[PDB]
Amino acid sequence: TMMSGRPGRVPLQFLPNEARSLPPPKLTDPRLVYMGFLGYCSGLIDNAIRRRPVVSAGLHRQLLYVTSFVFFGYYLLKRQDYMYALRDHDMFAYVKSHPEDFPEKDKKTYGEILEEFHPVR
Amino acid sequence: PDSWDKDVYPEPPRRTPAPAPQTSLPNPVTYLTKIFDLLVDRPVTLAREFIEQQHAKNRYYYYHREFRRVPDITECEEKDILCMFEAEMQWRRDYKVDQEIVNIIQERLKACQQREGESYRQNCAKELEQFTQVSKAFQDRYSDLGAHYSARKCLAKQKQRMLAERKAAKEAAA
Ligand SMILES: CCCCCCCCCCCCCCCCCC(=O)OC[C@H](COP(=O)([O-])OCC(O)COP(=O)([O-])OC[C@@H](COC(=O)CCCCCCCCCCCCCCCCC)OC(=O)CCCCCCCCCCCCCCCCC)OC(=O)CCCCCCCCCCCCCCCCC
Ligand SMILES: CCCCCCCCCCCCCCCCC[C@@H](O)O[C@H](CO[C@H](O)CCCCCCCCCCCCCCC)COP(=O)(O)OCC[N+](C)(C)C
Repeated sequence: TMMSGRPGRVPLQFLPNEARSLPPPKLTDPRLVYMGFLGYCSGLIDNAIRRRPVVSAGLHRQLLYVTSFVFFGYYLLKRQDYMYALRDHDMFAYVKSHPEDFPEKDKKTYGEILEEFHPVR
Repeated sequence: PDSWDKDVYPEPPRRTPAPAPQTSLPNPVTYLTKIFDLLVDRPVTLAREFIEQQHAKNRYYYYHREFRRVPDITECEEKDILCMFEAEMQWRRDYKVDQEIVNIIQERLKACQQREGESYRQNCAKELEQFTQVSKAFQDRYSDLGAHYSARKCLAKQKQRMLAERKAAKEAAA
């Protein structure tokens, strides 16, 4: 449990108020398009299982499938982006607070660095 | 011809002996040369003149792409991806140019051997020395880098060669 028990975490909160400062996913997100595609595939499989015309029957049902998948995908993407932003923020804060653990290393050029040469023959 | 550079592609001056016939028999080679000039050379020359006249009406130009020098891998810092990319690209371009230089020297050698003919072993010794030097330098540069060659591998090889030379010089001076 890495981020479980993180300070200031409200239980059973899908999206806390601090997530409102992040850019919401665009409606043309490729992930949202893929969620809609999954919904359309679910509708097609439903028609195939119930032995209806796969592409023609139940247009309203297929639309409901697509809409539900897009809705859930949008909220899931928001939560995922919030979690990744939180992880990056915590990592940067820890790096800033522990310089003796994360010291900058002096950079030496390849004219100074000696590398062994292994001929290919 | 002006298509190429005479310095880059030398040709010794051509000495053609003058004809000195000693018989009254007609020369079939001369007769056939005259026939060939009458039947082929004039038509092809007229066709080429027409084509070149057509070309001169739509004369346009193309240029030689120029690349500026960039800092090399010796100046690039460790794991600095942008500088390493620039240096690797420059090194690859230099490698291509060196390959073409070796090709030019080889063409010189082949042409000189063919031109000298039966006396190539003596008269081509000048072009053999240049080819020997160029091949030695090219081998010392890119002899055993491998399929995944890189500027870093070439630099490591040069460092190894320099260290070996320094060790040999120190041993000799000791
Ligand atoms: C379309 C490409 C999709 C690519 C993959 C994507 C993921 C899957 C797609 C989603 C599910 C589709 C529906 C599945 C059931 C289909 C049942 C069927 O018959 O369908 C025929 C159906 C029409 O037939 P029907 O006249 O209504 O009724 C005939 C009866 O169903 C006839 O029934 P029956 O009693 O004759 O059935 C007998 C047949 C029944 O066989 C089936 O039902 C086979 C299909 C179901 C098997 C599983 C499908 C995949 C489910 C997900 C699994 C992973 C997929 C990815 C895997 C990658 C690695 C392989 O059984 C056999 O043949 C048994 C021997 C063969 C078994 C071994 C082979 C199994 C292959 C399994 C994997 C297949 C992957 C691709 C599937 C593509 C299906 C279209 O055609 C379609 O469903 C076509 C696809 C939908 C087209 C939509 C077009 C929309 C308008 C244009 C859009 C243009 C682009 C958008 C942008 C705008 C541009 C302007
Ligand atoms: C103020 C008035 C307005 C309030 C607004 C509502 C506020 C939120 C209310 C939420 C509904 C009431 C609670 C109902 C149950 C809550 C369940 C969920 O919402 O809670 C979150 C949980 O979220 C869900 O778990 C995320 C669901 C994600 C589903 C997909 C998982 C990823 C699958 C990977 C492939 C995905 C493929 C595509 C799938 C569609 C966080 O709970 P948490 O206390 O912290 O859990 C602690 C235990 N842990 C840490 C071990 C987990």
